Amino acid sequence: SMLGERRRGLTDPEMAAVILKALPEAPLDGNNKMGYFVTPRWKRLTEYEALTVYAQPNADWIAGGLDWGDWTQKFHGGRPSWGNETTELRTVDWFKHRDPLRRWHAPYVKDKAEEWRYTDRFLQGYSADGQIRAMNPTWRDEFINRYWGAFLFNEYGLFNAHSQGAREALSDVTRVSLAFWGFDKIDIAQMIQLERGFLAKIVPGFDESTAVPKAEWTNGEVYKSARLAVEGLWQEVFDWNESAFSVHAVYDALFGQFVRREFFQRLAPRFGDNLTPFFINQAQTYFQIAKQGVQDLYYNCLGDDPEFSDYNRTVMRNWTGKWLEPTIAALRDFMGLFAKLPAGTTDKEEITASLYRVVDDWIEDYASRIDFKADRDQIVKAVLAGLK
Amino acid sequence: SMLGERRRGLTDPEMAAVILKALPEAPLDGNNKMGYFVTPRWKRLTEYEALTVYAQPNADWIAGGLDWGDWTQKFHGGRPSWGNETTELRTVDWFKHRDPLRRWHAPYVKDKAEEWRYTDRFLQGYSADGQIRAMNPTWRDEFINRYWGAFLFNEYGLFNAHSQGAREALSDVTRVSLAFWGFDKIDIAQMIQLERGFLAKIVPGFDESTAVPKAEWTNGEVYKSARLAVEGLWQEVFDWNESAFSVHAVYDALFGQFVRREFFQRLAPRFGDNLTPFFINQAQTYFQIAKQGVQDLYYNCLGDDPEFSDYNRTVMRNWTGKWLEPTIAALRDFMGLFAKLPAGTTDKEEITASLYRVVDDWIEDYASRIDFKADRDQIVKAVLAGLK
Amino acid sequence: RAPTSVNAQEVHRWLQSFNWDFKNNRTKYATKYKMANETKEQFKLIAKEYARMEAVKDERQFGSLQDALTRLNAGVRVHPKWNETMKVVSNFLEVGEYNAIAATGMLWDSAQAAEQKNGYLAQVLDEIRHTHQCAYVNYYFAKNGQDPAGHNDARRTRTIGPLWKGMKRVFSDGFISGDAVECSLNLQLVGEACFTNPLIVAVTEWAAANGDEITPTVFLSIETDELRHMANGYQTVVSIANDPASAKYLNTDLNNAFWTQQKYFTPVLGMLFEYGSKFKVEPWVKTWDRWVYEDWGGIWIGRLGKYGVESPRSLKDAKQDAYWAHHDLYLLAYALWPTGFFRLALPDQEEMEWFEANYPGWYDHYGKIYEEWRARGCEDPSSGFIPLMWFIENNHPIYIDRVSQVPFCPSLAKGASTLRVHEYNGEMHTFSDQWGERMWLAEPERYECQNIFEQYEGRELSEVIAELHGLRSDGKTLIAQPHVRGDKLWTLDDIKRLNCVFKNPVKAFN
Amino acid sequence: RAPTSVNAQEVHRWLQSFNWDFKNNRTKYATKYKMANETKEQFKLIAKEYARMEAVKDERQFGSLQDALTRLNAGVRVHPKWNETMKVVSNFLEVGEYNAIAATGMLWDSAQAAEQKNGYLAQVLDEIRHTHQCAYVNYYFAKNGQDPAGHNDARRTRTIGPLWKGMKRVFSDGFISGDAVECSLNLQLVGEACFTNPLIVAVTEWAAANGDEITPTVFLSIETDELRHMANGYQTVVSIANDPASAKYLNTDLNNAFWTQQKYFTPVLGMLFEYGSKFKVEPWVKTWDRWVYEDWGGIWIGRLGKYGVESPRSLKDAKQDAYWAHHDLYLLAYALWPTGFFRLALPDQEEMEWFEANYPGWYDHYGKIYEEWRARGCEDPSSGFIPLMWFIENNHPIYIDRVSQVPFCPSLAKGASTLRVHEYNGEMHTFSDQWGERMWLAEPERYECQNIFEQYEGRELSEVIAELHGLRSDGKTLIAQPHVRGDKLWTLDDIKRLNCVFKNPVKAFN
Amino acid sequence: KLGIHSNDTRDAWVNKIAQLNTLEKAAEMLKQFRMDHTTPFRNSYELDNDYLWIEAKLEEKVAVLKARAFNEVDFRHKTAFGEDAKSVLDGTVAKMNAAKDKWEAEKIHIGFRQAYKPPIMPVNYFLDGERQLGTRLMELRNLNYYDTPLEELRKQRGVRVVHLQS
Ligand SMILES: [Fe+3]
Ligand SMILES: [Fe+3]
Ligand SMILES: [Fe+3]
Ligand SMILES: [Fe+3]
Repeated sequence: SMLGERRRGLTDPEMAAVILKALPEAPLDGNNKMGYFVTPRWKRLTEYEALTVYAQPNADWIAGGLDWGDWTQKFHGGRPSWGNETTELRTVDWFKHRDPLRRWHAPYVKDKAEEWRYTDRFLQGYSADGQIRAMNPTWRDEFINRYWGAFLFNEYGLFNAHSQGAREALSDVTRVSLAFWGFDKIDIAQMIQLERGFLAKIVPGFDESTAVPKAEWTNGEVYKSARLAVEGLWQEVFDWNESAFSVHAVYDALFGQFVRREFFQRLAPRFGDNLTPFFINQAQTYFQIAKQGVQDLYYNCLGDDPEFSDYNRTVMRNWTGKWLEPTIAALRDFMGLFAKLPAGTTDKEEITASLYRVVDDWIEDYASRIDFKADRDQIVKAVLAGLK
Repeated sequence: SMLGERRRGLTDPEMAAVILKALPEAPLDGNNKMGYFVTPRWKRLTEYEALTVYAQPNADWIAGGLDWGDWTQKFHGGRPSWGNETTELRTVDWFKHRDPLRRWHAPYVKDKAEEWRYTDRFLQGYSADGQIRAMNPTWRDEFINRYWGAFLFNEYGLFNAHSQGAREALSDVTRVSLAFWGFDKIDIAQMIQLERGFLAKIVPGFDESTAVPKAEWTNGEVYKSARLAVEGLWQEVFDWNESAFSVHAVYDALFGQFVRREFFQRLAPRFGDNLTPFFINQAQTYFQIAKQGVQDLYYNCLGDDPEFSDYNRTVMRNWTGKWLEPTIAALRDFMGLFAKLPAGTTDKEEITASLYRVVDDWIEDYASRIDFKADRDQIVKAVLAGLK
Repeated sequence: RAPTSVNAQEVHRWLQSFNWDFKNNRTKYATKYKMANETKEQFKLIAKEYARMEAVKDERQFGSLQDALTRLNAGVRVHPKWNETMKVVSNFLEVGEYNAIAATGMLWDSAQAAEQKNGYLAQVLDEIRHTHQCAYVNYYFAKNGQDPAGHNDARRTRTIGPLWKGMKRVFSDGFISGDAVECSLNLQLVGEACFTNPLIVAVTEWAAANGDEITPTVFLSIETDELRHMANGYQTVVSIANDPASAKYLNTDLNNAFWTQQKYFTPVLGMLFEYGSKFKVEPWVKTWDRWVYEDWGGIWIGRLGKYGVESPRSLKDAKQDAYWAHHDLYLLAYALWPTGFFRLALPDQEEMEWFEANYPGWYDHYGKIYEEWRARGCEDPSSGFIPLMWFIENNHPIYIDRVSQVPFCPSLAKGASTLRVHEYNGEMHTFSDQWGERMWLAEPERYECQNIFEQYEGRELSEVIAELHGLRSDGKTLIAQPHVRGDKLWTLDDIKRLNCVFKNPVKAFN
Repeated sequence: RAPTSVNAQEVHRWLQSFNWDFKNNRTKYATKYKMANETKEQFKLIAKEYARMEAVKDERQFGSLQDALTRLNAGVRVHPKWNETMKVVSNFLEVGEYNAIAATGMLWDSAQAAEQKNGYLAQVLDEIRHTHQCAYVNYYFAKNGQDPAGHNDARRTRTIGPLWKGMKRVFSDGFISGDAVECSLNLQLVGEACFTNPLIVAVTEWAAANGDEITPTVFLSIETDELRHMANGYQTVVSIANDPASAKYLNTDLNNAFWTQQKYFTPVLGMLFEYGSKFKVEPWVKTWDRWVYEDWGGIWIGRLGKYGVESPRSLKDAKQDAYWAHHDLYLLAYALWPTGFFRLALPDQEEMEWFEANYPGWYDHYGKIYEEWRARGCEDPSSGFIPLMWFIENNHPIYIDRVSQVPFCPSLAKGASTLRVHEYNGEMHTFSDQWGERMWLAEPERYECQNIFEQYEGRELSEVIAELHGLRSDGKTLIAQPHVRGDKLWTLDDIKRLNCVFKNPVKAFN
Repeated sequence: KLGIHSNDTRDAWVNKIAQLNTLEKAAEMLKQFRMDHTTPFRNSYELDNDYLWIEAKLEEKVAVLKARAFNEVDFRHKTAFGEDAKSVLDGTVAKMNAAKDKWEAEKIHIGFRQAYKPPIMPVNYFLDGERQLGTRLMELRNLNYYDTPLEELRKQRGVRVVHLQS
């Protein structure tokens, strides 16, 4: 009706007076800061830290936990809900990690939402502006639809590699970062399909069906080793840290960066394609956002751990060697794609220089952080063997 | 204090009790829809119309006005606050116009805010990803810093052309669109400087000062006719409608669209420059946005006015011809810029195709609307006469 | 490869150089001053950052409104009198916000320095936001309130009454018609600095006191933008301070601007606060003295001293005419209640005690009159009595100042009672003060606004109302009412049966 | 060349084809079931659109919280008892939200169909949102409320008391430890569908009734996401229905999941509602029967009959053991008040009438006991009395169910009075029901949780409290209190003087 | 010193652990600790309140020593005892699949954990084991879960019934 039936304590005269009368003269404690006991990473405690740190009910027997005692219910056989046994890495405190971008859920969906709506505006402006007219047909129907399209499966696989980590992460801050690294990968795979669906609307005859790209991924040669690496990272790794580390600090940092930035971002422009770079901009931004988090966890927190620095670097060096070979194989097979381009698109020197950029960035941003002795020319020479 | 000293009628028992006691048993009118008397352009009245239509207090002597009588205070001499005498165009109702995007202030700043935040994120990813490494130094230090930067004065000039219209517009719906059209123009100009400032930060010897690009605009040959047309559309036109129509449905639709889309947007990619296209994507999205509004006002409302259809078309055809010449001239001069490009960048076959795109697009979106009979060949021919 | 970007300030550093020289690069509007083209603005903003800072405010605001406030039924649990008051406050302010757009657009054109243009431009956009915000307030009270009529159509129903004319003079025409600098003085130097900035805040205070949390949510958000406009007005003076024309014209345009603004707000604003509410915040006399004399006339104007700015010479005159101004006007507003788009209420016992306490002598004059009118049945449709009849009976003519449009009644007023009548080329003119009289005598063609008696002359009351849609949804009940209760609402017929016909009071001198 | 784009459904149409075949493409977790490879999902979302729909909700929520609600001092104007109740309600729910993240990550790994993985993924992200939302409620009340202690450090001070252990069983370990399907039943088919979805709404009602508009704002927003999780639970059943293993194990895992959830909720939720509030909304007895029996155990569960799902075989025992459950528990929670992170209050006169009225026999049992305790001075810090002492004096030992962790006192309870004590390989175990006993007997290694008496044995009370930071910022006054008044708060010294020492009640058995 | 998070027992074990400076000795002590203090089959419940924490400290030492002693291939594929991890995993899964009943199955799974829980067996193999062993154990246990009366189940589990109220 008018005022409704339900009476509310905040506005109902009778109820509010009863409430007001029971109130103390002033707060029963002046410490009005939730999470006041959390060691701040920065000058002052951030909202990101207060709302996140210690949400995970770990007992002290899992490094950094504040609770005590065993879990209340475990797996058949005895496996603990969460335990040290789920990863080879050790630390003095699993809650030390901090996403440098301080992303909790609200900030995270806010930014992705801005990107979504702006993406919509971009496409409507792109289509209304008829910019598709200047795109090379072959590049569009062959390289974007088949090869860029096949790459969605690569990103989809890397997304899935995160499933076990979402379940096993030993702290809130690591779980949140991990969940967001994985979510951004599925987003990219979906944006790759989004572009194909958009082209199917503005280009007569373009088929948005994933059949072609999927056949390329599952049975082609260009992505054969890439797919083999992805299947391994995702399903053969049962260690949540080996998974996240190898995915972001080895495979995606080398293969991913090469394909996205040194192939498609670098060549699409040459074929009158401003469309693909729009989506790759998002993928590279996400890649750089993830890197900060990946570096803080594996290098700042674990690789530099006051008690397990040496141990952790040994393990990560191990993982890097383990996954570098399959990653090189991935790049090597991808080299086969250059032979498909129209003559004069690019040459061996540009390709080589671009490989070195990716390798040098990787050595600086990752390898060097754990003292992994990477030989850049040896890596590039191994890859170049794939050029036909 | 914890409760404070100010008592609020919604929560204070005593005060709320008095208020509740004075309330009627039910609303004193069931018509709870503000702006219910406004004629909906679409199925149902939108928030856009409700909150905007009839905010301007025009009396009936200004087509569409709902008020009565003269203004309370006029200019020295007797000129009315707002009057029919400020534009040649006539109409049965100045409140007919509707922004197809239905933009009132909130949606407008929401979208631009998302773009600002994206933008910041994109620049951060760009720099961290080291994408500047693949950009042509000459194209950067010469075509982006000098020629693209000089174009900012063009957009800045089109921005200012809107000042008188922000003062003279004869309705709220038209005034809101106009303001946004001009605000987007200053934004573009500011984005051009932003890019140069960004380049200045990542390219050690790059100077962000507007000195170079300014002198190019004020004393160059490339934009001489461009600047002449701008200075005229801005300070020689005293009719708000001629200014708006001539800027968006003539000049910027031809010269502007060519420079932005057919030159920098089309050629920048070929020089490993995905940075500039990022900002041009905005300018074009903005252009297409303002286009739907420009079309609805001058064609849907005026050009097709139930009583002044023929009359308005005559005036706009007249305006089209009046400014088509200074616009065609601005283009010719710009053609001189191709000669400064490194050999092999583009050929007359391509430029001819791009010019026909701009012209055919113009004829399709503007020219044919008021039945101005334009010859694509003659225009393209007259413009093309500016090479070597 | 460090993550890098560029902020607003870094781009704004080069904004001043955006403008270039050329023959016809000058204002298109008539003005006696010269704004220096080296003038700078206080806030270093660019379009994108501006959008972001405003978008964030919008979030809070609309979030509160659509969610918590709606769940608390905030649109309903407001005093009836205040619900009515907001129909006038929000919509009348809306026009001030709207014309301010055109005004700052004119100022944008007037400025020559790119930075000064940019400052005015930011206001252009802000005033658009405020227009939509005020509209949203009426929109929300229409959608969720106890009485949508008026809130839902003020944009057309406001044209029926005389109060609206005066509002257009200070908030519409005063903002855009005349020397750009005069307009700036009316809008920013006086309007915003002296009245609106303080007013917006006060409104949220009176609203909270009366159960309205909707207006505070929106108006406090509007308030956060005002600092930019204050600066614009302040920079307007700095821009013309070195031009010789300034020492010759500024203080005159300011005084005129000051008198113009105060002439309306002094009576009207105090009336809306004290008579459009149940719960009181502070006596208007105290508020007025603080706002006008101390804060503005003292502190604010003082800071412009080094620029040749002096207190309006009409200041003393304004203070003498102020004391009873709002009380005198409510008598007229209520007497003519059928011409409004709102519902009015006579002071209750507690209120009369409050008025007498704060305004000694109030009861013996206004109080007795109100009780006389009520006992006679002014609230009852079957009485056949509308206070206007009492004015006719006791020969108390009501005039409209040709300049300010403010209604005044010389024979009854406890405040100013001066009256000047003139004839010029077949037309009569009535003035209520010496400042406005001068304005008309010197600028006849700037002031030809027809008053309600002139337009409605010979017309029967109910016909004017029906014609201008002064009806509620049922097509019979008046939007306006002489009480705020839910029963015994007056209908078009109740008015028609009175046979009231408008007459031009000035013709009595014929 | 018309303005065109692409939406979520358009991309989702092809999402199912994203997964591909390879030898090792299989779940990494142990399970008796096989989720169908072609299982589809109800909502067709992609990451971008998911973020947008949640982003919109956040704006509204935080807007209300930061703006209007703050201006209304909504964080303060709540009944003392409810401010305490939210310390527990919000932080305990927080852990459920948190563990649900890991739970759905485990289900995402389990599903083989891309669409089913995608559905679980959406929940993974929603549960992170909910974790942060619940955190925000405590965060808001700590920053703006009448008593921040507990609200500000629950993540560590919750570890002191016994109620927390049971919460981790149903909302933490029950969600992620076991067959992924068993976990899905605990979380989605039972947890959310039976208890959480109705619970979240109920809390907003109790909250509004007690002056709290903070919780309704957040929780009502949380509720909008639950529809998707319901569908995930439902789809879990569909995905495994055509598998032979289903007929063999589904109903057993479902029955176990039902008893697990119910065992804790039945007594705790009802206790927080009736004893943690001033104004009552509805008697827990009827709320429970409508929720568990009608809505869930009938409508909802019957819809899954076509997939082999049957009504939990322990449903009857749950109902019989439900009537007095929460009343039996509050006696224990109040007696052990020094071990909490929230302030408790004895039922007031008006409340005892309500209890007696709604639960005939309440006064003769609980009523008198509370009267005796207050007579003994349980609210007074100088009494030297803690209800626990009364349990000792009257030989009423308090045990902790080895499986559910729920505290029970069989000798003094009006509800279940069962007690099974077993000795196995050098360790003593105590069970309160035949369902939990079977769980332990069949799965000894899944239930080794040490109880508070076991961990605190031989420790003086004040020492445990001090060590686990159960103090206010003054470092002397206890966070927990036996009354909710603002004066005469117990300090650590008051407790130490009691010289209370923990002992393991099971050690009495030979 | 008798605290929850810090006490003499914990300190004493930290010292014992500090003296394990050889992989074989440390690994053997970890496994012995697990036989003595973990699972419902532990040889004793004397360290019930601190074993979880002490076990983690012992794991830390074994991990650190193993990483220093083993080459990269052995760190990935060999147990701390020098056994080939895949062989152990497969052999244990084979035994589990041959398990005649749920009683034999629980012994296999629980024992596997006590002997090979990571720093001993590489986590990759170990969790693959959990995946496989846990499945069979549950398949056997959850079949006709309620058929056996509590009276008889107590006998099967072999508890000593100390007290019953109903
Ligand atoms: Fe404003
Ligand atoms: Fe303003
Ligand atoms: Fe949830
Ligand atoms: Fe949920």
